[PDB]
Amino acid sequence: LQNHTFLHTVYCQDGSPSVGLSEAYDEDQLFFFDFSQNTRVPRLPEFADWAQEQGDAILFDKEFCEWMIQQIPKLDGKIPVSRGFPIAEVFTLKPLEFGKPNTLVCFVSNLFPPMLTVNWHDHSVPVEGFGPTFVSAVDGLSFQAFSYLNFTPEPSDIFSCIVTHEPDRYTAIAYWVPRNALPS
Amino acid sequence: FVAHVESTCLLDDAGTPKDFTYCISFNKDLLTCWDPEENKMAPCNSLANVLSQHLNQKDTLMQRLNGLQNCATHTQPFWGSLTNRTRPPSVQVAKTTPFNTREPVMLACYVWGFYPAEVTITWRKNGKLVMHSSAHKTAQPNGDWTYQTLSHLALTPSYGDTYTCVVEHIGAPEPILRDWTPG
Repeated sequence: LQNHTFLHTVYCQDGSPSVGLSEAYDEDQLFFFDFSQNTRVPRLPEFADWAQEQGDAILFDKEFCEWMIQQIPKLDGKIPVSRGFPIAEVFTLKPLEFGKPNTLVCFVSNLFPPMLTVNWHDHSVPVEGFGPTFVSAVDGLSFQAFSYLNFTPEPSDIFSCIVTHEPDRYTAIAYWVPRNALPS
Repeated sequence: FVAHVESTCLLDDAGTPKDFTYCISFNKDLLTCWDPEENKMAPCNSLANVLSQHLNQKDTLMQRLNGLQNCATHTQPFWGSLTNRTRPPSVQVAKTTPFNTREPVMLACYVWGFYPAEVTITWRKNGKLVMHSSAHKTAQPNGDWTYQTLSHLALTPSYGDTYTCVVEHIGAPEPILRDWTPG
């Protein structure tokens, strides 16, 4: 009988999102809280069934969190603000095989504060579409993100993940080129 | 600045609550946490104390920090689906640009889409296991509850030889074998 951890992280900051909530089973995100619609959103379709939990504490936690950001200005300029440079990693969901549909993944870790924008470029040109970016809290009071991009790899390809630590704090780029592709 | 009000629930395979946590932090500094024995928020310094006292005055929270029972009831609807969840890996072997070796050929056994992250990979040349290499591989999370790894095998080609990648994962009943031969 192994022991597993369920993480419920309410965090807030001076910036957007001003407040967030993230839940994970071990290391995988279960839900992220949308504070506009005020509902839990499932990371995967199979979790959609429990995103309507109402017996949920959150309001109190949410409010206390913001109260700290607004009341505890008293620290501004007194103690150094914690900041981590974002680290972007790019790779493909499945093994490369030209002409075969795949999806590009850009994993961002060491993000702090959790303020970011992730853009994709194909040969130094903004991509035509886009994919989702799920930010989540991980043990240790730190953050991370996963941005995805569906696509079909071709030999001449060159994609780049541009992660900007908002607003203009720092910008990181991560390149991806198709190498060692699989036979068809 | 950034601030937290993080709660954690430690539950066993069976959904039995083993531990529960409720801590407050500011500037990535864990300031105060709930002490079950003392039934109150205790510092983990002035800010930490002000925050434990400020929260210790709210009886609503004090009665809520029922922490272990909440963990149980809240997770109950889904916990089983999570602790019983598995997805078998897919494996393929192909040649790859050799590195850190003198050998003219390097194979790459790709294993992806599996869950949980634990997996072991071994090679077999003409049915016989080979090389001290860590068979318990570490895996890269895709973020969608699936993982992926790769095991490399450096070698010198011989047309009669048949190398096999042997993958073992809980998401699959029997071990998965993927053969490769020169050309």
